[PDB]
Amino acid sequence: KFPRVKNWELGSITYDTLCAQSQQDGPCTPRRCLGSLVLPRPAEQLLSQARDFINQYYSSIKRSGSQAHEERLQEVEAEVASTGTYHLRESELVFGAKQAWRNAPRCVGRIQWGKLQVFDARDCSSAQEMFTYICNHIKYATNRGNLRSAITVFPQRAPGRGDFRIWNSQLVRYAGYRQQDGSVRGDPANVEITELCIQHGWTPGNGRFDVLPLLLQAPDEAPELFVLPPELVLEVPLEHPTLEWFAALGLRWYALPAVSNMLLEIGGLEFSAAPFSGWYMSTEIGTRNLCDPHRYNILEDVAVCMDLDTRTTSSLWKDKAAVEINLAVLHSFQLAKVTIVDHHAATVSFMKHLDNEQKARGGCPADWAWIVPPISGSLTPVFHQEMVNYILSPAFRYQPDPW
Amino acid sequence: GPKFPRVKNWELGSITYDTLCAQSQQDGPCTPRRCLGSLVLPRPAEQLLSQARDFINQYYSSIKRSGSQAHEERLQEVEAEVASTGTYHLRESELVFGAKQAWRNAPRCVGRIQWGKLQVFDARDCSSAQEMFTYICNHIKYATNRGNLRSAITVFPQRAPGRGDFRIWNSQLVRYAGYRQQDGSVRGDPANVEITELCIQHGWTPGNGRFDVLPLLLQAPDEAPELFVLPPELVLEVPLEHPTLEWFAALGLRWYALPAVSNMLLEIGGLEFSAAPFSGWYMSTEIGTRNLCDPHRYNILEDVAVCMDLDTRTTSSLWKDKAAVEINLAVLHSFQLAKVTIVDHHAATVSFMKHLDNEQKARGGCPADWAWIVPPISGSLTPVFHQEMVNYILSPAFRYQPDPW
Ligand code: HEM
Ligand code: HEM
Ligand SMILES: Cc1cc(N)nc(C[C@@H]2CNC[C@@H]2OCCN[C@H](C)Cc2cccc(F)c2)c1
Ligand SMILES: Cc1cc(N)nc(C[C@@H]2CNC[C@@H]2OCCN[C@H](C)Cc2cccc(F)c2)c1
Ligand SMILES: C[C@H](O)[C@H](O)[C@H]1CNc2nc(N)[nH]c(=O)c2N1
Ligand SMILES: C[C@H](O)[C@H](O)[C@H]1CNc2nc(N)[nH]c(=O)c2N1
Ligand SMILES: [Zn+2]
Repeated sequence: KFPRVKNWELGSITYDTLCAQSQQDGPCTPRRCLGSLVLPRPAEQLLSQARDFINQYYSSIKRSGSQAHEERLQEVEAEVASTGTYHLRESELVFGAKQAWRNAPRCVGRIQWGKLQVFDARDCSSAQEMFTYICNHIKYATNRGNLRSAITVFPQRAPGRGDFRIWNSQLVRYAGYRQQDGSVRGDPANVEITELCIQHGWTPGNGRFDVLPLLLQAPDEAPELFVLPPELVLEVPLEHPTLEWFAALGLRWYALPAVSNMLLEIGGLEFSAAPFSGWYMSTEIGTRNLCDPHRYNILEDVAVCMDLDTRTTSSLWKDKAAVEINLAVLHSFQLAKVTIVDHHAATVSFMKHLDNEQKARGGCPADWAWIVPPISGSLTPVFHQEMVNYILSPAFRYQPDPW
Repeated sequence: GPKFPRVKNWELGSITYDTLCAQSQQDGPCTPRRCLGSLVLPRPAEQLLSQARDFINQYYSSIKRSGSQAHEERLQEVEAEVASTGTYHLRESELVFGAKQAWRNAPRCVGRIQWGKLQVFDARDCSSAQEMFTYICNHIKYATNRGNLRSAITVFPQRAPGRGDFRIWNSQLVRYAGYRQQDGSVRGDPANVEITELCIQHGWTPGNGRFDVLPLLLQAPDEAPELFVLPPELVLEVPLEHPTLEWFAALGLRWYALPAVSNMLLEIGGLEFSAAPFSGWYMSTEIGTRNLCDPHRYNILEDVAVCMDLDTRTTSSLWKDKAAVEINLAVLHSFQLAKVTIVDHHAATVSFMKHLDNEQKARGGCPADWAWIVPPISGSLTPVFHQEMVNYILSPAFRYQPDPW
């Protein structure tokens, strides 16, 4: 019933009781574990998720069972019974957004969960207005390099009509331009979205780091194109503390990691556009973005610069260059005074979060394959920590590309 | 698509469906309410016979004789044996088959491209702790092959009803001692403090070093375990040095050549072999990263980074990452110099992807534990990191078993 959860470095043991409040099945069965898969394959129902949520909200502010709780539960019942849906009060939405972040099993950054600026954009009626809200968020979150976690919440889904959606997967991404020779200039992850921008009338650059425009979509309307003003997009040239030639690679990255394609579910309501941002953990940039073979794939170039023996795997030229590249990212961000966190500091803060959550809630849903960093896994303490993974609501969900 | 798990490689974009998981006859620890995939330990005639039948069917499938006279007669022979003794016995070739099948089925092993090349030593005649010793010594000699390592397994007698187990108390055939100091600290391998204490209790005169080879504690049925020292000429070791960092040799680090697991149960057709030590060769990260850098093992990261003169006072200098890479290279280099078979984590993972394709063709899937397959440094630098994996239990299997004390 209650899983035993052991840390193998320290020999300590906890029991997860939080998992009993999961209401939403994941992909594993007793016959086989699918825990490493990236994606998953009435009024009574909305009402009960709404009650549960309101219960969570009044509990959080310590007024469980009180007057304001009783009447707010009746407001929800009255609204759903009449309209098939209801609406959140702002402070509720703020609570839900933080709770969704808290509950996110793939997030190593959850120590910060209680510190989230929530912009309410549910009074948005157009893509123009979405653009304005998005520019505000970017300006806020960036704060001249002193990054600040934020979320902007656009209008919820409604049974009648199409969704508010942001087509881009992050507010800030680099174009990927397919070439005659089947090569890719820029970021291979963004070939499709680059091609869509072109198709909706963007004139493209030809660089390797062309900040993409936003395609924003109000209900049942074609998406519209909006060019981010280059002054709002904070970027960081990559140089390396000791390697002089590294800067001549002309590599760079943008400061603001801002997911724009995930759905935010609260009390059974669904927010199809709810972009959120915090700050990067360096391995995301240094290892995945620059070194993955299906991204910028720079490992070989770098190793050759460092004059390593590229001919054989056993010289560990890949591991050596991977580290220098991560070092360059950290150094460059620290130099440009932009918030960044290395994977040692992040995973250490995660362990503490585990401990806080154990005391507060009786556990913490966590996805081991995503929490453990993509280089130096076992050098981090999360590696030696068993984790229980399950779905709590409020939640972020992955959603289908709108096209 | 199909009603079976869809499996995606995110680097290449390729998709497969695992149909093999349908063959799984034992539940793991996951439910739809929660994934317990990252836990290291998760926890009569009728039951036996049906597991036996299934194994015999496996055996006849693999020789292409499903449905044949010999197949049905063997089945009939297995039921008659269980009808009259409550147990049964494998033919020699059935043991060879099931041993290899258990290795093939091991979700946590990245070395499985080799599954077909296993030397199976049949030791089911073994009848004393002294004879266990001889068998183990022969396995170690054969497997080590002066550095040209060869995969092998030695199978001692199976569990019997009311009769005690053959057991090897050591978790591996070669491990280093860990001595508890009056400092509180440990000299040697902290992983082995308990088994060390047990050896001294059963009469071992202990050493004083960081790399003292442990004696074997071997247990024949219903006897207390007996103590056996491996003659040093038998235990091949590799002194550690770095290709370019000249002072590394001066650290006096070393490791042994033969990774030989000895505490695992081998289950075949409901039969349980409590003592069937098996051995292969190392993947370099097991030594360079886990045994040498785990905080709860030798923990040498800081010492090495001090030698390398890194800034150990801040996390963002990536001093841990840099030292770990040099240690790992030291391991590879020293094994290659000494001409002892080793494989780096890149070659290993490349070859496992090749094994995945092979098994897809052969059996329609491959049970694999992503958290264990991905190496403990440089994860996403290896192709397995980008490969979804389905984990499930097939039989024949190796199981972990509770320490016999
Ligand atoms: C404050 C600094 C933060 C750090 C260092 C951080 C760190 C990370 C990392 C490393 C991942 C996995 C990244 C990947 O490989 O794709 C992740 C995932 C995630 N984080 Fe955070 N996070 C932060 C803030 C936030 C905030 C503000 C939110 C939302 C309010 C959030 C919600 C999520 C969610 C929903 C995922 C899963 C995304 C997916 O499945 O693609 N995190 N985080
Ligand atoms: C041929 C060279 C081999 C290589 C490179 C190799 C590699 C590995 C590695 C790296 C692990 C994970 C070890 C750990 O982190 O503790 C492992 C686990 C395992 N391997 Fe192999 N292997 C080889 C041969 C064998 C053989 C001959 C067998 C048995 C017939 C075997 C069966 C297993 C089993 C049962 C596990 C799981 C152990 C556990 O749960 O503690 N492998 N293998
Ligand atoms: C198909 C698919 C499914 C899924 N669940 N996630 C993804 C996103 C895939 C998963 N790894 C890479 C890609 O996204 C990049 C998202 N990473 C952001 C930057 C994380 C982050 C970091 C710091 C602060 C934040 F707010 C968010 C894709
Ligand atoms: C409690 C527990 C459970 C479990 N399943 N394994 C262990 C053993 C823990 C799990 N990782 C570290 C420790 O084992 C060392 C096993 N490693 C050997 C050397 C693997 C190996 C490699 C090459 C060839 C082989 F034949 C075997 C402990
Ligand atoms: C196949 C595998 O599940 C996939 O590559 C995952 C592994 N772990 C990860 N962990 C993080 N943080 N981000 C990722 O994208 C991934 N990718
Ligand atoms: C908690 C976690 O499951 C545990 O530390 C695992 C992770 N992956 C591993 N992978 C291998 N190959 N060996 C191990 O011992 C471990 N330890
Ligand atoms: Zn699972």
